[PDB]
Order: sequence, then C-alpha cells, then structure tokens
Amino acid sequence: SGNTGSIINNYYMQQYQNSMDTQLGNDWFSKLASSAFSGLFGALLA
Amino acid sequence: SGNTGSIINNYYMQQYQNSMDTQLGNDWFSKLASSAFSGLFGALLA
Amino acid sequence: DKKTTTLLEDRILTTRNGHTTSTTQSSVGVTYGYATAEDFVSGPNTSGLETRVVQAERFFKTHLFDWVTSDSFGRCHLLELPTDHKGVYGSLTDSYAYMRNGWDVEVTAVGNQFNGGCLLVAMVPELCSIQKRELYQLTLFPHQFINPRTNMTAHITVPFVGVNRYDQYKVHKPWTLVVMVVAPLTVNTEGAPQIKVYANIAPTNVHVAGEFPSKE
Amino acid sequence: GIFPVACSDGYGGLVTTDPKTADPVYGKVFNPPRNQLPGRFTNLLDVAEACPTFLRFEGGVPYVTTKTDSDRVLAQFDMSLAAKHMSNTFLAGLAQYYTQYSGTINLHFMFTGPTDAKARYMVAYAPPGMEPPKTPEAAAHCIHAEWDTGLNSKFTFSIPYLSAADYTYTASDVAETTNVQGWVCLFQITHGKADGDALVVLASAGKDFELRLPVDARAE
Amino acid sequence: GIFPVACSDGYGGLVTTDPKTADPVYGKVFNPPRNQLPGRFTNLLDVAEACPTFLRFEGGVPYVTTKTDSDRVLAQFDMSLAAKHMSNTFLAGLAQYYTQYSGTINLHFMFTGPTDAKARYMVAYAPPGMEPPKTPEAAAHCIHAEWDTGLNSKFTFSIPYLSAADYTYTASDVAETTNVQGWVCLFQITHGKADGDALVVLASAGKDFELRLPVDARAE
Amino acid sequence: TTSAGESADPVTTTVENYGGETQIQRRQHTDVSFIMDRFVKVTPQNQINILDLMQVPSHTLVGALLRASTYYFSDLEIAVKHEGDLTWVPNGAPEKALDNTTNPTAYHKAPLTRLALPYTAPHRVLATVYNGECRTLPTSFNYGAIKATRVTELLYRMKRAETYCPRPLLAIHPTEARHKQKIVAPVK
Amino acid sequence: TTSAGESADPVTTTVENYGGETQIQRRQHTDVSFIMDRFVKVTPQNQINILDLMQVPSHTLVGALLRASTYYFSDLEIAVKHEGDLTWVPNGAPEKALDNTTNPTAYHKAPLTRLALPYTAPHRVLATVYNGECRTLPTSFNYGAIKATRVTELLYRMKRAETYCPRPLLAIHPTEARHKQKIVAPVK
Repeated sequence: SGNTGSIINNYYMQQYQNSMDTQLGNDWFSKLASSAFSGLFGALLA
Repeated sequence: SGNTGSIINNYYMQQYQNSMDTQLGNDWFSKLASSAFSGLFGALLA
Repeated sequence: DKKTTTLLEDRILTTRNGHTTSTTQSSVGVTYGYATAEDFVSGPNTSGLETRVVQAERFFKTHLFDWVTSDSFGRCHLLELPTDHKGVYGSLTDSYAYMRNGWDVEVTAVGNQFNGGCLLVAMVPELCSIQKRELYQLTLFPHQFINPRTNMTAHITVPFVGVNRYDQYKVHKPWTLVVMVVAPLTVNTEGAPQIKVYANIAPTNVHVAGEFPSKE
Repeated sequence: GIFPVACSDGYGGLVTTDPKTADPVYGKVFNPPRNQLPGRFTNLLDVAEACPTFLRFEGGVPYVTTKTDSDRVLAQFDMSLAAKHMSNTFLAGLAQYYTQYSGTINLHFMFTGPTDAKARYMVAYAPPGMEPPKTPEAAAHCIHAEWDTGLNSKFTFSIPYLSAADYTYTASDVAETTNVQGWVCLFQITHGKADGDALVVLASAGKDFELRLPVDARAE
Repeated sequence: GIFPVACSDGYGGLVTTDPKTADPVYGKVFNPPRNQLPGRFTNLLDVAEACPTFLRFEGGVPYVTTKTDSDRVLAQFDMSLAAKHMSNTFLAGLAQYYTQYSGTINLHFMFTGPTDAKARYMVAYAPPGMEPPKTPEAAAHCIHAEWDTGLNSKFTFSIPYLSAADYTYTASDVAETTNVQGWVCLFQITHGKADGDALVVLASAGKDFELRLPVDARAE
Repeated sequence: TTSAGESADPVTTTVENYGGETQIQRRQHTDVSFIMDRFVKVTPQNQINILDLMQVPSHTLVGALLRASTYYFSDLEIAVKHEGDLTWVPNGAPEKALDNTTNPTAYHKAPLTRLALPYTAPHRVLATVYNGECRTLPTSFNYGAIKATRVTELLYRMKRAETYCPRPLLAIHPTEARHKQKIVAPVK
Repeated sequence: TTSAGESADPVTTTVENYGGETQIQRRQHTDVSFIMDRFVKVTPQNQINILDLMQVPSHTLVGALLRASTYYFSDLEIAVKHEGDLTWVPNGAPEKALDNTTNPTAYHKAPLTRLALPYTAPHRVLATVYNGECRTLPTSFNYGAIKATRVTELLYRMKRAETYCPRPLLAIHPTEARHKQKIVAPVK
C-alpha cells in the first residue's frame, strides 16, 4: 500500500511505525463510477 | 539471467526493481541455427 | 537446385495472392524472414476499430534496374516499401490514418543460363542508406541469391515489423528491398547482353484503422 | 568475530520517491475513529469517470450556440489534454501530473433551448495525417455520430484512442505544429428555430482511460 | 543493543561489471505488450552460425576468379579472426570483443560461372610449424577436400580447431611474425572454359565454435 | 446514448457503441495513497517550523492534489537539513516545549534527518478549507512543530493518505489553442 | 557437403565429414542479456542529460553490439558523479520538470549515485535506426532525462536486454594481412 516496496518485515512494531486507527460502533466514488449507465436508451437498429 | 550473481532474494519487490511486462492475446535465430543442414547431399563412399 | 535439363521439377512454384498468380519454373524456394506468421493485429492502440482489407492483397509490379556488365561488386538498387501504388492498396493510404501489412516479394532477373555473375536480394528493415563495408554482411537479413546458372527468381516473404503495432506510412517506411551485385554479370558468347531486374510484390495481411475525412 | 559487510558506494542517499520508510520516534498513538466518513475517493480516475466537468469555448463559456449561417462548424479543437478547450476540466487538471495516457475520453452534449427549438448535431473524430474536415459532408467519412433533440436533453459520445504507439503524451511539444492526436469536430446539421440556444458540453474519463508516469512539471 | 557489523576495507567500491543491482526509485511501471515480436536473437552465435557473411579478397571483392596460369593458388590466408580476408565478416566483428575462441569455423564456396564453365577446386588447412604449401600436390598431404561444379553451386568445408592449448587468441600479437594457427589454402585444380568466372566465399561459425572472456579493446 | 442530462447520474459510454472494443486499464498511478506518498519541498522558517501541509505550494503535484480534497488523513515523514539538534513536539504543545530535549530530539548527523511521525490532531480528519471565518484554518490543524538552531531544508511526505470530497483541480490556462512546452528529447 | 547456394537455408557442416569429432561448446559469454549487462561510459553534458543509449560510442563493446540490433528493449541502471542533487524525469516529461524535486531526486552522497530505472517509452520496443527522414531518431526514443548542478561522469547499464533483427557488426579494417596489436604478456 502506497509507494513502499520492501519485501522484508519492518524492523519496528506497527504501534511505533504509524498511528493506530480505532473504530466506532466505503469508497463512495468507486461505487458512483461503477454505477454509471453504459447502455443505449432506446431501440437499436443494425 | 544477465550478469547478476547474488544468491539471496532482492530486498525490493519486483514491481519496484524492474518495469513489469504485459502480454497481448519465440527465438527465431535459435530455430534458424538449429534447422541447419548438417548432412551430405549425395552418395558417400568409404 | 535439388530437383532434376532446363529450369524444372519441384522447382516449379506457383504463388497466388488474391486474383493474381505468378509461376516460375526455376524456383529455389521461399525465404521466410524473421517469422512465419504475423504477431497480433488487434492491440490497444486501435481500440478494436481496425479491419482487414483483403482486396489489397494482390501483386503489383515495378522495374528495379538493368544489370549490365559494367556494374561491379556493391552496386545496389534500393526500393523503400510501401512505394507509390495506384491501385486499391494505394488508395487505402489516403483513406485511413494507420496501417500495417507484411510483404510477399518476388524479384526476377531473366537472362539465360549462359550468363554468369550473381545478385543478392534482401529485405532490410529501417534502411535509408548503407556503407560499403556493411554490404559484406547483407546476408544477416532475409535474402536469396539469383545466380543465372541456377535460377532467375528470388522469393522472400516477411511480416510487418516496427516499434509501433500500426504505422503511418506517409512518414515512415519499415522495409527496404535491396538488390546488390555480388559478382559482375558475364555475357561471354551466348549469354543475354544485359538483364532487366523486375519486382512483383504483394502486400499481405493488410489492416487499416482511423478513417480520414474526404477532401470534399 | 562479527558479521562483515560491504558498505556500497552509489547506494544510500536520500531519494524523494524511495520505497522505504523512516525510523519512528513517538509511539503508541491511537487516532480518533473516522470509519464510515462520507465521500471517500481512493483513485482519482473514479472521480474523473463519475463527474464530468465543463469544456471552455470562445468567450469563456461552457457552451456553443446555434448558428444561422451557411457555416455549420460549432467547434473544432485539438484532441489534446493541453487544449485550451479542455483547460478548465478536471481531466486536464489531473493529466498535467502524468506524462502519458491511453484510452477513451467521453464528451457529453446537453441541449438547453426551449421546447419549441429543435436541432440535429454531429460529432466526428478526425485522425492526424490530413487536415480536419470543414463540412459535415466531408466529416461523414470519419468515425461519427448524429443526434437530434427531444425528451432526453443529453447525448454522450466516446472519442476513441487511435495511435501508432500504445500511449500518447499528455503534454504538447513546442515543435508539434499540428496536433499529433487529431481533432474533435462538432457540427450543426440543421435547426428549427433554435437561434441563439446553447448546447452545453462536458468531458469525463471513459472506462479504459488510463494515466501513467507521475511527473511534477509546474514552475508556478 | 543492536547487531554489530565490521564495515570491511577493500569492499564496496563501484565495479563496472559487478553482479548486483541498484536500488529502485520509481515503481509500478507496466510496459506496452511486446510478446511474439519477430526476429528475436538471444545468443550472438546463433546468428553467426545461421548467417554466413562474405570474405574479402584482393581488390575489395568477395570472390576469387579462375586463373589461366601455371599458378593454381586462388587464395592463401592466415587462419586468424584478425586476418584482413576475414575483416568484413560478422564472425570477426563479434570476435574482437572476446579474447579467446575454440572450435569449428565453416567456409562456403559458391560458383557463379555460366552453365558451360566447369571447374575443380581444393581447400586445405595447413597447420603451423612448416611453411604453407604452394601447390595442390604438396597440399594433398594436409587435411583437405576437392569438389567440382554442377547442379549444386555451393560447397561447405569445416576448418578444424587444432592447437596445443584448448583455446587460442582471437587477436594477433605484434610479435608473432607467422600466424600461430596456420593457413587456409584454396587452389584451383583445373577448369574448363571458366576464365574470369567468380567463386564467392563466405564464413559462418561451426557447431562447436565458442567465444569466451569478453573484452572492450577498441580506442576508436 | 441519449439520457436525461439534468440528473447527476453518471453516464459512461464506450467505443462498443460504434463497433470498437474497450481495452484493459491499469490505474495504479492514480491511486491516492500511492500518488501522495513522495517527498515535496517547502520553504522553511529559520528556526521554528509548524508542520502544516498547507505550506506545500499549490502548483506542485502534492500541493494541488491535496487541495483537490476537502478532508484528509495521513501519518507523516519529514526530511530536514538543520544545524544543531532537531526537536519535534506534538499537536497542542506550548511553543516553549521546543527547547526541551526530552521531546523527540534528533542529534545532528550529516547530511540530514529523516523521521516518521504519527498524526496527532484532536480531530478525526483535517481539512484543506474550513468555513469558519467568512484563508485562516483553525490552529489545531497541524502535525506538531519542529525547531533547530537553523533549518535550511524541509520536505514533507504523506503516509497512508486518505481523501474525502473532491474539489477543483486546475491545469494552466493557455493563451494559444494548446499549451505547448519543451518536452525532453534526444539532442540535435 | 554440396548444396544449392542460392537458397538462404543455413548449411552447417562438421568435422565429422572427414573423420573428426565435434566438441562441446559453452556459449554463456555470447548470451545477449549477459553481454549487454555491464556499465559503459558516455561523455556527459554539463547539466541536462537526455538518457539515450545511442549516446554510447559505436566502437565500444556495448555500443557496437547495441547497433548490431534493429529493435531492442531493456530496463536501465545509471551511475552518475554529480554536484548538487540529481533529478530524473520519465519519457514524455516537460524539460522544466527537471527543476522540481518531487520527481525522483537523489541527494548528493559521495562518491556517486547509482539508480535502477524502468523503461518508460510509449512504444513496445525502441530502435537503433528508424527510416522516417530519408541520423535523427524520433524524440520519444529515450529513457527520460536527468539534471544536476554539474554532471561530470555518466555510465549506462542495460538490464534484461532483448534484441531483434541483427545488423552488421564490423571489426577494424587492417592495412596489413593481419591486424596486430600488443597483447598483455609477462614483462621482459
């Protein structure tokens, strides 16, 4: 993920390398693009 | 392959070390050399 | 020749391209250069809009040069391809922006079997000019020789080649047909006095894409 | 003894795009939760496909208006992401940061005249190698589409990627006098009382549009 | 603590032929497809075997012509990849970039006279240690082949690798007055009305020809 | 195809409409996390420098793409050329803390110092624009601050970037029909 | 053996024809990928240098072998001695991009910088000759460009090389019967 390309494990724990995300209690534009109409609206001839 | 001689794995992913080839949808000179006539064209005596 | 009096046997070859045929009784076979088939004709650069035009796949003709006794080793005649074409293939170049095709090439040098000397015929990619020393290695390219005591016809078949999958022929010519004098023509007492060299060429696997507007 | 190593010349300098990470210094930080926030986008081209943005025509407006001449050309412009007509689009804004592209670009045309104004239009793509057509009759021989007005106000057309090479440049070189990728030609076939009415035009990325090779080229 | 290492003196400098790779800086680049392109070659010797190229004789021509003397020597030259006669061949062009070779070199002879010209030729390989033969009779005692003209215009002969050492040098030293690898001797046994006709000569690598030890030796 | 243009529903036609064929696309280079993950230089203040991504110039690749989003999140790496030792303090710290070396302090080591730092703002995400004063962004929108005797070069690098709600991204407005520039090419 | 010489069909006789024995050959040194995989020096321009393999002199091992092919493909490594930091931009980039350091920029580290770079041309392969102007090769035939305050040494190294359609490869034309040179030898 991102512009990273080492095959070997980071020497430092994740807890130190980055901040840790938390959750309470989802790519909108990807869904929007996928939902695009790509057909033809009336009758097609030939 | 090439002039490379390390026995251990590259530290960087292939995706970073080199460009990645793609395919659509083969050594001509090797086949040509292998196909060479190496016999004798007429009758052989002694 | 590997066959059997006059020009003969399994040395009789008939080539057909479209509604045109060419027969020779002194064939020495066909040289396939670099591949025996084309690579992919439908890639991403034409977005599935290319089409084949079979009506252009037929023989057209041109005179190359007259081989005379004064020509010495290294004398060459170069013909860039595609060349001017006044038939269907030529009209395609004015109707579509992109094209690709290979070539089926027949070169003849008709004198008689009492002439001596030798011509080398080769198909060379990306060739505008060549130096004298490089001619000694012209055999690295798809070729065939014409040696009067044996044959009058050379036949080479090559696929489309290039850094691009389709070409713009108005600005780039991928192939050049070269005919070079290897040993000077000899006439002696019974040979033909000179030998006119002609080419009979057919575009193969012709594909076009990108229709142009008319001039109207 | 200890492990011997060869500290290698030519390696180790800082590279601005290197694929490795720095050493950390301040650990155990937990972030406030942000799951399910609305409006996320993870690939800029999803946005480019889904949100068409306006073209720019003479006068600084996003539309062309019906003409009442013998001249039927509504607009003709270079099929280039560096074209003035495309200069205010999100597509051009994105393309300036990559050196090459491939694939489909979609144009959208929306009629805004009143119910009693009717018109028939034609879009054509003219490839490089010959001057672009000046009339609908000459342009008919190109890849093209014609459409008229009615209940549906919008028509969308895909400009195809056609080129000798597999990719084309997003930027335009000072030496190239005529556009290397051809032209987009928009004509008015005819109209019925649509004098002065506007046809709004937008552009979006097509399904196989692709940008590659990031580049930071602006001086300002 | 951390891992201790010995940064070793004598290691780490850039070497122009080193067997390792550089660190990358610009990832995820996918190339246009190039599978099945025609004419690929992966070993230069495949090309050297399959494509014979022309020898060069006095006058700058690739052939020798029938003589009408008592002198039956058509050509005699040093069996050396540095010989003037081999200097325009692909084989010599390749050999200049290696210091040693071993194995077979093939010579091809193609008759180009008219149907009513006939001839009989002889090729012989004369090893170092004695002066090369001046006549077909003296050369008969060497390894040799004789052939005549007819339906087939070409004859091919293998020059054998014979030496004290397992490899020989491709270059020729300024101190070696006589060629260390001997001579190739081409004679005309006799001819029937072949005055002035040309015998074209080419060379190609044999099946066990081998070049080793790359070297870049040209100053220009 | 025709459609009701008044609706915002996206319409994406393809070349198949007139007989063409849609190709495969590889969009790794337009992935947000990948494209933002590279260093960009800012002009530094002599000593105290607040870590604020809005300092990245708007015409740069990173600066323009960051401004094409309304809200964003990321961890950060900085590369700094400085004299003396470099101290960093988190978001919310009194400015005086920059003189106390128990706060993360990197001792000088030629030619520069590179550090990975976590996001430390009190908000779930930060914003590139904020409609409070209707310019100025709240003081809490920052990644802390650094200080050294002299800071001569400062580069920022966004890690694990996330972007929400796209905003305008503008190319150069050309004067002629096409914006033309000198492209790299083999010499004369 | 005799054969029809007019045909291009290869004929490869062996010493067995007269009683000899063909030996085993080991041709690793003439493998294309192996032989092209080594650094070769070019004379650099002071600041901006377009990465173009045709700059390799034609008499060098790499330059001559490259010219013995019509079309080729390879990734690349470069080793550069330079003052200041070195920036590289890909094929197709405006020349001005060379002044922006978000493009891959290697900060100066004695004694030189070595980098692995991917092929970035828009074509499936490049060519050493191109029959367009019938010298000049299209502008798109390059591996990008680099720039530093001063570039004093530049070496190219072809990686994963592929070659298609062989072309003439010439040795020196000697004046005497054999080209003779001083070969390395134990002293006097």
